[PDB]
Amino acid sequence: HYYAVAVVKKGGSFQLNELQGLKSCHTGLRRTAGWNVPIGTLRPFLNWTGPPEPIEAAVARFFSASCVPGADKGQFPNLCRLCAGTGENKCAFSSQEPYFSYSGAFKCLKDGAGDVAFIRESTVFEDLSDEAERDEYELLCPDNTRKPVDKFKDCHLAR
Amino acid sequence: HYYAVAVVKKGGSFQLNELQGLKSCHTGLRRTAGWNVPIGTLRPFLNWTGPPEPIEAAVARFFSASCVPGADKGQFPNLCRLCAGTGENKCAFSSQEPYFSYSGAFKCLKDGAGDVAFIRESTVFEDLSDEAERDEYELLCPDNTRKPVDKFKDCHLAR
Amino acid sequence: TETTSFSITKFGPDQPNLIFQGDGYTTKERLTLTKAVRNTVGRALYSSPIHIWDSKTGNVANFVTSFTFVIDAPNSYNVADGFTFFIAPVDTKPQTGGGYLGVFNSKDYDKTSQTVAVEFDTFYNTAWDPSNGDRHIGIDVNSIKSINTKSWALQNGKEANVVIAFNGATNVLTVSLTYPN
Amino acid sequence: TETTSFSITKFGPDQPNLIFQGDGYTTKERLTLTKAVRNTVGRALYSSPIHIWDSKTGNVANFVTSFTFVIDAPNSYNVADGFTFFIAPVDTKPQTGGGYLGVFNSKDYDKTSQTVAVEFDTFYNTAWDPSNGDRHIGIDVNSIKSINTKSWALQNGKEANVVIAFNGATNVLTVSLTYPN
Amino acid sequence: TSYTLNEVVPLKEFVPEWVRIGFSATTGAEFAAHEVLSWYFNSELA
Amino acid sequence: TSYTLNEVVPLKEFVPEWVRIGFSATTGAEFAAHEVLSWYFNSELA
Ligand SMILES: *[C@@H]1O[C@H](CO[C@@H]2O[C@@H](C)[C@@H](O)[C@@H](O)[C@@H]2O)[C@@H](O[C@@H]2O[C@H](CO)[C@@H](O[C@@H]3O[C@H](CO[C@H]4O[C@H](CO)[C@@H](O)[C@H](O)[C@@H]4O[C@@H]4O[C@H](CO)[C@@H](O)[C@H](O)[C@H]4NC(C)=O)[C@@H](O)[C@H](O[C@H]4O[C@H](CO)[C@@H](O)[C@H](O)[C@@H]4O[C@@H]4O[C@H](CO)[C@@H](O[C@@H]5O[C@H](CO)[C@H](O)[C@H](O)[C@H]5O)[C@H](O)[C@H]4NC(C)=O)[C@@H]3O)[C@H](O)[C@H]2NC(C)=O)[C@H](O)[C@H]1NC(C)=O
Ligand SMILES: *[C@@H]1O[C@H](CO[C@@H]2O[C@@H](C)[C@@H](O)[C@@H](O)[C@@H]2O)[C@@H](O[C@@H]2O[C@H](CO)[C@@H](O[C@@H]3O[C@H](CO[C@H]4O[C@H](CO)[C@@H](O)[C@H](O)[C@@H]4O[C@@H]4O[C@H](CO)[C@@H](O)[C@H](O)[C@H]4NC(C)=O)[C@@H](O)[C@H](O[C@H]4O[C@H](CO)[C@@H](O)[C@H](O)[C@@H]4O[C@@H]4O[C@H](CO)[C@@H](O[C@@H]5O[C@H](CO)[C@H](O)[C@H](O)[C@H]5O)[C@H](O)[C@H]4NC(C)=O)[C@@H]3O)[C@H](O)[C@H]2NC(C)=O)[C@H](O)[C@H]1NC(C)=O
Ligand SMILES: [Ca+2]
Ligand SMILES: [Ca+2]
Ligand SMILES: [Mn+2]
Ligand SMILES: [Mn+2]
Repeated sequence: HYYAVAVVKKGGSFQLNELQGLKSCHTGLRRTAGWNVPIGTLRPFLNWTGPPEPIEAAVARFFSASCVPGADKGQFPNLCRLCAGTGENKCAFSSQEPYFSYSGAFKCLKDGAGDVAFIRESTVFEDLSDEAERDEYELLCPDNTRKPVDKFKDCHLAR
Repeated sequence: HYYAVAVVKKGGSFQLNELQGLKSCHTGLRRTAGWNVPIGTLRPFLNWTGPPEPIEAAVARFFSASCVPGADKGQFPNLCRLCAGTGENKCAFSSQEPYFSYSGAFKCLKDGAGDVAFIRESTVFEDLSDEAERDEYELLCPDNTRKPVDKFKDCHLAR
Repeated sequence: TETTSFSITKFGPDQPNLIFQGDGYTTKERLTLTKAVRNTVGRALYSSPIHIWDSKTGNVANFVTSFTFVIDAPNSYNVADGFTFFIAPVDTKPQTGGGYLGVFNSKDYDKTSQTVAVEFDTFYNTAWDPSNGDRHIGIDVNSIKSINTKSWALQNGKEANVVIAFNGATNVLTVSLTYPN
Repeated sequence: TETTSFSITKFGPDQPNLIFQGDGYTTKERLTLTKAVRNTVGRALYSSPIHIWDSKTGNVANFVTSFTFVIDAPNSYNVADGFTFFIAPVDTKPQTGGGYLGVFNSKDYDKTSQTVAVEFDTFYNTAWDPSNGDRHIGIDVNSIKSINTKSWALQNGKEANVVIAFNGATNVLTVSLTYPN
Repeated sequence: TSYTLNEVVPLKEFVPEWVRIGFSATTGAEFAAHEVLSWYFNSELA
Repeated sequence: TSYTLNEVVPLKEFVPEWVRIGFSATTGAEFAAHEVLSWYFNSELA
């Protein structure tokens, strides 16, 4: 089992509320811990007028620029702008997008492109298996508290 | 008996032909030797389109500025411009216009206002009864020759 | 009778018979005032000044205007700020931006302006809008807080055929905005 | 359809909807081009540029003009120089004075000018006027020596009601000068 | 649908004899596109 | 009396798309007064 968490770097601060404007790291369309869940607790700040406006479109402006694999870089040229995918793999869903899926999306946080990365409360640790760096990251908890990765049991968005 | 003559000063020269532009001294409306005769041998250069344009009007432009006693200074403000008549006697026909009639008109030539003065071939002499000045004046003759006052018998316009 | 009349159908890329000030320019056969961004002023006003009244005989003018404009916003929940047809002194230039539609400068009446305009506002302003939010049409005159404002539906993105004609004899202007249906 | 139209009756002392260049100004309810003197240029051309054709669709325009002008000279035997209605590039200014009516500069065709005009000349010019003196009307186009000139009576001082309308479909202009009778 | 307004406005009293007429829109800390597709205007003074 | 002229003038070929129209007179080593009393002008492009 694994919960949902909002993973951030370290160097200045803010909270889930202040999100608007920032650059996000995603795993891919509808990938739960990198979208489904995030979009849930963000929806209120989206001002999304429902259909037929794509709920993606709403989050397409709210976030200054990001990487959401499988995103129409032709209509929403911004859900892909941060995508490390040099080539036709830009914003790709395949593995040719170094920031595709969990680790990649988290690695999007590592190279200072994104500020918040929605990747499972397991990745980051598994990823940065080095003591210091493990201490060099924060985690946004639903109650707008920036609790540490180790505290994910509490600092988790949805179950 | 007395003929008609065109009396001029001295200091540079020209001839009856070159008249256009100059400032004239007259005796008064229809006064023969100061108008009737002059207007006769000038008519050709007047471009006077006949009636109802006043033949005065034609000569009103041809001469840069003059003194013609009895001239409508309201419609032809130029047949009077040289008139020495300080006051309501400006361009007057009375004797209140120092340049009215023969001597006056000639005296218009004396104070360098006019360049040609149509005054009888008797006036000038009678007027300037001093040897030198008598020599200081010229006379336009019909055959475009600037013959001296003493030669008026020849240098006369009409009889 | 003094009479000036012009009818523009396709605002070509060169468009000489107008004056563009601030941003505003022609585009795909259309005059553009603001390119859907943050904090920009747009206004275009025909080149020949027209004379409305006669001081020589205190006679006011009759005038009609018809135009199909469009306000298409990226989000139907965050429009701004407004579109307005103004009449003002020949030597006129972009006044305060933001929610003043670039023609006025004070909520309060400032006689000096000498500007009567019809405004189609799309962003409520507590300080001077009918407290109920409602987007609306209004008739401005030296203020910003109109003398009359009637609430109206945006139809974000649809063409809109409007027309306004004042009455010289009756000193009465009428504005009608009709969304094709 | 693009359409501009203006009708001026009393050229007031202020007169904004025009451009006066050289001398020319308004006066007693009238536009004056030259004040009956020696060597002066006068021209006034309405402020809004009009577009005649369409490069986008090689379509020429239909246009009509009507006006009552007057040439009153002090002497009916020494008139000069001329009055002309010209059409020229927006950025246009007084060209050679004298007998060029301030619109052209060479007797010879100079394509560059881009000026077609109707001229009412009142002073024969050996170098380029129909050798018979005769004052006349003419249709100028990049020269001064028209392509057509028809002799006519001055009526020095009388009002004259003229009107000229070109044909877009037929590319034909017609000028008629009528002295009220 | 149509939306209309009528109001007695003593023009003479408010705006000069000579006036230029124009279109003007703006955008603040929010926005939208403003575009004009056509234009008519005929004014006669007696 | 009336005096008239008709001549086929291919306008498009000679003067620009955008043109200002005007009145202009002059005076040389001779003169006369030139004055305009009214003016009309309606131009439609298809
Ligand atoms: C998601 O949706 C929500 C909700 O949307 C709203 O509701 C829907 C139904 C729609 O109607 C929609 O239109 C609504 O917004 C969005 O949240 C809302 O977002 C808007 C847009 O930003 C906010 O509105 C802004 O409010 C700003 C702050 O207002 C306060 O401060 C003002 C003075 O600074 C004061 O005038 C206000 O009254 C207010 O002050 C107090 O506020 C409290 C609490 O609200 C009240 O209780 C008090 O009553 C009130 N007054 C007092 C005396 O207490 C405004 O600054 C901002 O105005 C600017 O934009 C609007 C047009 O959009 C113009 O009308 C203004 O003229 C102005 O334009 C220009 O704005 C820029 C930016 O400020 C200025 O430039 C900068 O100014 C700086 C100032 O220091 C610097 O000087 C800098 O150098 C300079 O460049 C220009 O100068 C300025 N021009 C002029 C001429 O002024 C605007 O009105 C809503 O407040 C906000 N809702 C809430 C509850 O906060 C959300 O954004 C939306 N999007 C997303 C992505 O989620
Ligand atoms: C009384 O009536 C008579 C008769 O009237 C005539 O007939 C009636 C029916 C009417 O039609 C009426 O219109 C007629 O005039 C009046 O006498 C006549 O008066 C006029 C007006 O002055 C004279 O016409 C002038 O001729 C001048 C000289 O022409 C000769 O020289 C020219 C070059 O300099 C040349 O182009 C001419 O062709 C001619 O040269 C040769 O002449 C011989 C003998 O005639 C011929 O056999 C040859 O064929 C001929 N060519 C050759 C190659 O041999 C012109 O200068 C003068 O032109 C100016 O005015 C007219 C409009 O009035 C414009 O069309 C011109 O553009 C020009 O305008 C501007 O004029 C001024 C003044 O010159 C210039 O400014 C000055 O120029 C100076 C030059 O050095 C300086 O540079 C100075 O700094 C500068 O300020 C401007 O630059 C100039 N602008 C331009 C663009 O050029 C005009 O055409 C008649 O010739 C004369 N009749 C006779 C037989 O002489 C009489 O005046 C009238 N009034 C009174 C009160 O009695
Ligand atoms: Ca507003
Ligand atoms: Ca000529
Ligand atoms: Mn309002
Ligand atoms: Mn000619």
